[PDB]
Amino acid sequence: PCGFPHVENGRIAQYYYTFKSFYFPMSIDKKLSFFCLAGYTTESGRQEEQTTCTTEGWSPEPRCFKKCTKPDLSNGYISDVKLLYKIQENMRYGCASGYKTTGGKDEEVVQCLSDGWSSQPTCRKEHETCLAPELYNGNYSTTQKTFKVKDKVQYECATGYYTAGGKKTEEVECLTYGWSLTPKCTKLKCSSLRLIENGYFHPVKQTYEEGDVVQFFCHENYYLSGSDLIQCYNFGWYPESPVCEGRRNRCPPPPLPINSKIQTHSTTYRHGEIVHIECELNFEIHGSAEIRCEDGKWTEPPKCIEG
Amino acid sequence: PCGFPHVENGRIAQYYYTFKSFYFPMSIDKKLSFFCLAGYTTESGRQEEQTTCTTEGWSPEPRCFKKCTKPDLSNGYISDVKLLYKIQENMRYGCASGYKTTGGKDEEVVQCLSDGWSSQPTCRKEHETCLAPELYNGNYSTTQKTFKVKDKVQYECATGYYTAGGKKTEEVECLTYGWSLTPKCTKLKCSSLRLIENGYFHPVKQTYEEGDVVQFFCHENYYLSGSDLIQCYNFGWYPESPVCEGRRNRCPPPPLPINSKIQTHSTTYRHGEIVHIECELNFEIHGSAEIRCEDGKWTEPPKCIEG
Amino acid sequence: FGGRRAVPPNNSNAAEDDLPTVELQGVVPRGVNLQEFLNVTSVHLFKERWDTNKVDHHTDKYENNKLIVRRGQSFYVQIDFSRPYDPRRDLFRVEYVIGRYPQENKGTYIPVPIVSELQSGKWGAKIVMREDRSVRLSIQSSPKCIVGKFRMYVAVWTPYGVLRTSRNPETDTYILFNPWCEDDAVYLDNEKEREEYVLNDIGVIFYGEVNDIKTRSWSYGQFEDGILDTCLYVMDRAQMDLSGRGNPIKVSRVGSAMVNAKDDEGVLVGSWDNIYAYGVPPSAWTGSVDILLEYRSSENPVRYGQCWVFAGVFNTFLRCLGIPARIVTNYFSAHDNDANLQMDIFLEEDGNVNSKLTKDSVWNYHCWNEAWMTRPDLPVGFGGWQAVDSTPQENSDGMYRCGPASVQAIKHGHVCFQFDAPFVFAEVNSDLIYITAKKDGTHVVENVDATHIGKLIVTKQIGGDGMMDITDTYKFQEGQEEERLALETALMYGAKKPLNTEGVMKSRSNVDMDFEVENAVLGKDFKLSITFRNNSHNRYTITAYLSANITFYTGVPKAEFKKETFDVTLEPLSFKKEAVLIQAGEYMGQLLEQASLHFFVTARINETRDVLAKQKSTVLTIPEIIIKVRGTQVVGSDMTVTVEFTNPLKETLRNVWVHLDGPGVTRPMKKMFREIRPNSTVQWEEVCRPWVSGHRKLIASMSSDSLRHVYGELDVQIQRRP
Amino acid sequence: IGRYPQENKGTYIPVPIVSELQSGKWGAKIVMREDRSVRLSIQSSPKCIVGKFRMYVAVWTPYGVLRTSRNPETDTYILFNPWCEDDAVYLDNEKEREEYVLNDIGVIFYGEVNDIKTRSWSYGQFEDGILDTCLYVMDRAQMDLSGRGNPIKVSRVGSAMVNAKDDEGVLVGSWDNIYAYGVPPSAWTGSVDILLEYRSSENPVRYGQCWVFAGVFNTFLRCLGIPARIVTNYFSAHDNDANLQMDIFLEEDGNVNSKLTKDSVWNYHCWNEAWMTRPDLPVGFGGWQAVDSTPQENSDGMYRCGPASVQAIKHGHVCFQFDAPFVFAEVNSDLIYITAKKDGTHVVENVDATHIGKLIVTKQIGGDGMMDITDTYKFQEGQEEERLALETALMYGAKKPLNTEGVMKSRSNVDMDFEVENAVLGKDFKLSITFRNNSHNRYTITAYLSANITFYTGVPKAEFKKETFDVTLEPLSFKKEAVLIQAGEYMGQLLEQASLHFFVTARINETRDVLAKQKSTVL
Repeated sequence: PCGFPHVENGRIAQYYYTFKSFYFPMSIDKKLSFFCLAGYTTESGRQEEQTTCTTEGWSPEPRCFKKCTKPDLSNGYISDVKLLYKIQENMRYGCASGYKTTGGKDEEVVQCLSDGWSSQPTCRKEHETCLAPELYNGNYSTTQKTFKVKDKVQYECATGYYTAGGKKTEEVECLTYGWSLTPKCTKLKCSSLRLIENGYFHPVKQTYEEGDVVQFFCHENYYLSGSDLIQCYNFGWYPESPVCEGRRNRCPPPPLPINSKIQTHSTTYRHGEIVHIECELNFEIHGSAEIRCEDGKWTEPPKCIEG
Repeated sequence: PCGFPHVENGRIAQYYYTFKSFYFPMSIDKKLSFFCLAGYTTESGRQEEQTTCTTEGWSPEPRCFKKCTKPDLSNGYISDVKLLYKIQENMRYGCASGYKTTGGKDEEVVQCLSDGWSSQPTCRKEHETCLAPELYNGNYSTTQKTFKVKDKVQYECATGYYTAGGKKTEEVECLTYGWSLTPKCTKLKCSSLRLIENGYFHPVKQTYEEGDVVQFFCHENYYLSGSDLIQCYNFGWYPESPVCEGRRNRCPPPPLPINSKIQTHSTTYRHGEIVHIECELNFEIHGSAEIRCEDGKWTEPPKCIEG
Repeated sequence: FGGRRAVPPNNSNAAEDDLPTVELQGVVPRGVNLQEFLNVTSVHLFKERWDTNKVDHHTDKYENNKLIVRRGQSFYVQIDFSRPYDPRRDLFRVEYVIGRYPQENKGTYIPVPIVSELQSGKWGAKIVMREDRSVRLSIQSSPKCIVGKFRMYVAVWTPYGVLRTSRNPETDTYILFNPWCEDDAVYLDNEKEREEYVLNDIGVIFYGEVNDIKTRSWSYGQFEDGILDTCLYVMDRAQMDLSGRGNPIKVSRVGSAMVNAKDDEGVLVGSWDNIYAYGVPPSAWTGSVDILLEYRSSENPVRYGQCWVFAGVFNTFLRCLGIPARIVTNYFSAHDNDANLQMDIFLEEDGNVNSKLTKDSVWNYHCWNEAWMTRPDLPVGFGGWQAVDSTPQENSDGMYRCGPASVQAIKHGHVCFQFDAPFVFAEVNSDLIYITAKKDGTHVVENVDATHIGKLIVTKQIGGDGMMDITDTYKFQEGQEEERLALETALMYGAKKPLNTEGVMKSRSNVDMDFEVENAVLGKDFKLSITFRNNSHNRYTITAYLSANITFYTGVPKAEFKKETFDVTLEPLSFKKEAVLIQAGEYMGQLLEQASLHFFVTARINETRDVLAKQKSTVLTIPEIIIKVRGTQVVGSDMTVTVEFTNPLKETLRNVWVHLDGPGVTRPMKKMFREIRPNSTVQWEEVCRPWVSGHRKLIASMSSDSLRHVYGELDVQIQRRP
Repeated sequence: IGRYPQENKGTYIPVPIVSELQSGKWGAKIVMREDRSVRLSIQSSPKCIVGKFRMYVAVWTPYGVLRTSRNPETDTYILFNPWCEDDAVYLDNEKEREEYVLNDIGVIFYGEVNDIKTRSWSYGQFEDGILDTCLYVMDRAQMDLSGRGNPIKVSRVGSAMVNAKDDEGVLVGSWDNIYAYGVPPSAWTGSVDILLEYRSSENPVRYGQCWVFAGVFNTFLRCLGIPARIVTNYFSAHDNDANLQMDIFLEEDGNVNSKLTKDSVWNYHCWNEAWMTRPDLPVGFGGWQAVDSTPQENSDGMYRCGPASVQAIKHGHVCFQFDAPFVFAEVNSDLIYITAKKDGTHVVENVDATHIGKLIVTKQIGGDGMMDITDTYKFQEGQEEERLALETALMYGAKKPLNTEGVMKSRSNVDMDFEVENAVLGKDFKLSITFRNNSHNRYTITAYLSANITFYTGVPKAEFKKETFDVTLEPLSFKKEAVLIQAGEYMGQLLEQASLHFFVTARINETRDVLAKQKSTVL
């Protein structure tokens, strides 16, 4: 049956906080109303909504999303008197004279999403000539750095590197807001993250590059696998990819006895994983030199004692 | 300054949850009123108290302890009529004729201590010849299991276990109510985890057994510096407790490149810390030997080719 | 001049204004051919009781010939013009208007736009058909609409301003609350509960005491001719702002305050004086119908009411406007508690009851209403049943009605929420305290009983006349931890315990005491038996006392009719039983209405100083009135009703009134008999012409200069007319 | 105390003799003995009933109790105690006790927010017979003596007595400007003669208005010993019915529609604040409670509002008792400007959140200057915390009937404002209208001035001047219109408090946008 929900930024009916042990765990097809605090809203853009108990727990899921704030917009204007916006509503902004938006137009529309606005509201100054940017791991087709309205620049990347469109060699057009696509060389871009189940992540975006740290989480009655923080190097994601599970039995970092060392710190220590402990100079080991993780518990470690 | 107080089994004045970003963190010597839910109390036995922001954080901490319940005793009676007992409040129970209390008396007064009763209330039977109780992870020094009044028996615990008085060997005397102390083999308990600001940990106890594990969590826009999990052992808690701070100020562990070792392994790494990678004997480096934790990222690690 | 307000308050539905039949716009020319614009020739509301408008709104029961609809749901009308309507050239709208100072932003002038589709939650009209000169509309009202009798107009726009229909009283439309509509604040998702708590017009009221639950019927009669207009008149006499009458909370908060009359304001003068000079005795009423029509026709407070009469009249008011509602009876009610969870009984040093100081009382039963609504003024999860006690009690705002208090708030002890929740919580959750008032003037708490108050709470079952126990909807199982959590939560938010029960404990002796009183018919001797039982190896001597009192049902005593003393010795592990005979001649000269008796048994154990104390009530059984019927039970046919009553006393009853009632079968009728000799019987016969089919009930009552609170009923099946 | 005293109801109080006085309990300590005589240090409970108690001394014997006869020289008044840490009205600062309890001369703020006016008011809570009159007000309320120990209930019941509906109240409210068969509300110098006239005539006094009710209720609270002050709110949205929107209606051409515009904003309004803890609420809501003795439609009916916690109102936490949604709406309503079209549709043209409750003031501690307390009632405007409070109020039953969701800023980039110079009654004065064009477009504008004589409640009596302007703004420019208002236009027509109200409204011909502004002034 369904447990007591952990409503972040929100509440269920106030008596359930006191009478928890009477009401929970709760039988299937019970309906439970919840609401978000001011400044927050449910997945549907409501202030108040119902979840229902199911064999898989609560559904729909009790989450409250922060309203997106009006931007401190550089070189621009907005249509609205509003300070705060609903999740998955949208807002219109535009340019001062001689300026162009983040999307290169005179005006742009942005959607409020889980991590903020769908694109950052900003107006760039508007001009005629483009400059070719610094091209790490590539070379340009010409010595010329300056390009006029609707001129084009062609460029080629280093051995095993790829252009901003993922070709080996590429060409792009100068426009009065800047380049149509920016000239850049990289390794093959970090993969569009595999959507997990029973959990979620922050820094949510469609594609990633060297750095670009992402943090993962599980929802109630589930426990994460892999690290919470992941980041791609130019060769790929590290650690490889996280997963959610409601039965995780993984240990904390290996316990270290005073006057001791261990052979390597792993990124993980699951049920059945082992660590070997070595005592430091003038000390000898008491108990087993190997220790094991089981049921998310380390076996209690050895001691180091003087020779 | 003091961050948002996570009150346990209780609340602060309820606008502070909505206006969190206005009010917090608070200045030192500022005072804040908090309260317990029904069935819980502050350590003084009050339903409500003022905490104060200090250089030590919120002092006293906003923790509400559970009320002790009326005991399930037999061969006797409870003088007090009430079902639930305040922390630091006391209660009286007494025996039928031919029975004696857990303290060996005709009547006993017990206090609901800072968590739980000062003794388990029970009315036992006059032990003409006491019976030695069960002793898991220990041995009595004799094959005898029954002994006369004013006879004595001595016992010793297994490796990594301690007697009911905290020694490793202990002796008890038979009396007309049972043993002068009850034989048991036990383990040392880790100290109480204090309430953090801006977050929480889910498995809550007054003290923790060896092999108990605690998971920490933070409220949104705060992050847990340090480990996700911590474990108790007879030597104490292994890591320091993690903290819900701002930003990230923490990187996931790097890979070790093939044919290489590092100058310092660690449980966790933080912003500005260096991992320095050294190639093994008969191998030669390419890329930087230094990598640094920066905004949660790392610089790409080196390679170690054959010499 | 008048500087308080820019226009006077729009607070009477009976009041009207004259909307112009023409409003000119701009400099209108001489001799404009206005006949090129539409003119309304007739309006049809399809208002017949067999037709879809009243049938789909569940408003076909009301004995009223005008249109009645429930808010938030659509209904049909047809408009007939001077020529065909031509959307290319014709703008027009329906207007609904209420009170003397109607304003659009106040919701009291309502222009209904012609639209392509009816939007959810908006006023609008869809053209569903056109044929020749006639347009048929489906009109939707807002689910937050004001409740009351709207005037209706049809208005045509022109380049020269507005042309409008003249005042036509045939078109006035009652808009009511809508339990069937998912968007209404009063929405109730269950069919059988809507049938019971809205469409049933015959109630059952539970009385007596918890070991002998008596029952009577009550005609709510919310569909009877002129009752709906009387419910609008009650709100006009409250001077309630019409813009506030869209809210079921405020209609319940205000309507309950109108029921009990303080001064010459309100529906019923309260009296408990047992004499009832210059008025009708509260135990004589068969239903709300004649009270409300007497109020509407006299314009003055009706004499007299008591808690179940206030609850009956308020239940008619709520069900008539369409708020789902029921009466509930609480047994052993701690009324006039002032949020104190303690009722005190005082004892002399020897353990006898000190009658001089014992002035708190526990009502054998008490009645209040529950109204069903959502609570948008409170946090999530406090909707559903709201307790409203229309009986005056000393309160946060002096002496007044309590509620709407959320029943869901009361059960969990969340008495921080409005309205009056600490006072309602204390009706059901108080404790008895027994106090020795020592001769030195000190007070010692000897014993406590947390179990006595609110021992049962009941209401009529859905679709039948049995009791339904609802005690668990008001409080958790007694002695369990959840009762303690509810109590502690109430103490956080202004419930009170004046005396700290810390210096009180289990008896030293381990002696139990209990007693039984057998039920009796009025004018018979009966047995009361007391038992004392020893759970110890000690020997005890006990002096015990019986005090027997005649009381009003409010527990207020009038006389101690019997007093006795017993000395008991209990051997180790033994028990003893004392049998007491109570004789008819000890009580028969002295009984109050409802014939209620109250017994205290108390004792002090000599060897341990412990006090034993228990109290119980009985209500004497009085024979029912017998009702019989003759001739055909068919709607519109004449039916003969015989009401018979036999005097149960050994005295001549005088100025005896018999009343007869039964909604849809007969109007309220009453008959006067000058005297009724001791063993004698009377008959009364009427010819009545029933006007409602299906199952119906006849209800009767009797009252006099001595005996009253006597009832009878008959279920009559009435066949449909040919 | 009273005719039917009972010990468990706290109205009979036997004081036990004790070796030490406990905290929070009735008792008496024998501190000295001297021949025939005993000296007692007596202590009363911090939860004691407030009122005038009879005193007796009673001696116990084996045969009965021997008691002193009735001695009216020993009758003892027991009052609320702002100096005692255990009292529900405890105030933790001595200058604040000295002002809010022991000061008997108040200052009342009136006029308009650009030209604030002050007058003194004698509270006189110490004067001969005023304490007995405060007890008489509760006796005429028929308030149970066991309820007079509670400062919330004494505030809740005492405030309901201040304005009389039929008989049974202290003052008859009137705003008719005629005041036949009574005293004009603007004549009174203080509470003292009102209260003694009520006490002696035993019937409602003629006549009162918001500051008179607040003056009398401030005397009542300070006399019983509850700490209290008057506060004035400028531009108060009174009679709001918990709606956060006041409607102004405009004709299609942009003129004000005076036929439909019936919402009125009071130039100022007065209510009381009373200081107490709130054990009926969860933690965090003690201190100043707003009580308004001026009746409006609230959840009970046409009644006084409060005590509403001011700390609840600041956070929009209006689910708590009493009447908090109606008090919140007075300080937080918007103006909405609506075109009432000739086709009978309504269109929202413009919105102004800045006008209502622009400033809230009270007398300063130790002087006659004003103290701004606006930030105690609401957060800084245009910041996130104002929106958090508004959303919290909309969760707990405040209302916005019209969805302004479709409203946007004027794409014309024109802006307009006007000024009225301060003047002496019977002098001519100048009104200046300014326009600015922040765009490379040329525009043409038709603008209207409507000047009205009004009561201070904003209710108008006549339009004393009206004028129209046709204006060009050439691209990225600015233009100014000026008006001279003369004494012969208004002087034959003024109401009490000499208040004028100006609407300036304009429609931009090319963009169809409406610009609307309004300002009061007081001669």
